[PDB]
Amino acid sequence: GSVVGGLGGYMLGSAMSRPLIHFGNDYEDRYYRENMYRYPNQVYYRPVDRYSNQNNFVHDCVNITVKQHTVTTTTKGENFTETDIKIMERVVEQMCITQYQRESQAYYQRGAS
Repeated sequence: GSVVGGLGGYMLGSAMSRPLIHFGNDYEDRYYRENMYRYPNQVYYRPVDRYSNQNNFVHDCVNITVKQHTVTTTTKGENFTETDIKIMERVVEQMCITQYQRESQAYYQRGAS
């Protein structure tokens, strides 16, 4: 069960097995394998309907998603180091973009130009 009278503001994404995005290091690639089961495999968004634009939309979906975990690490004194956050900083954005690439259809049809 879940009981979060704030995060019901956002919806849960498409979902993905182990999202491992190739940062192109060895260390940033391994550090994931360790805490894999502790990282979020998803991100938080809405279906392009109260939340619109791309540039600042991604900056805000990225922020509000990751914030809702990094504020949660600063609850106890964040075991998630800077380099643990910076992994997720990218992953959150990619999975925001990857969700948003589904909702191309709805945007294209509901506007044009």
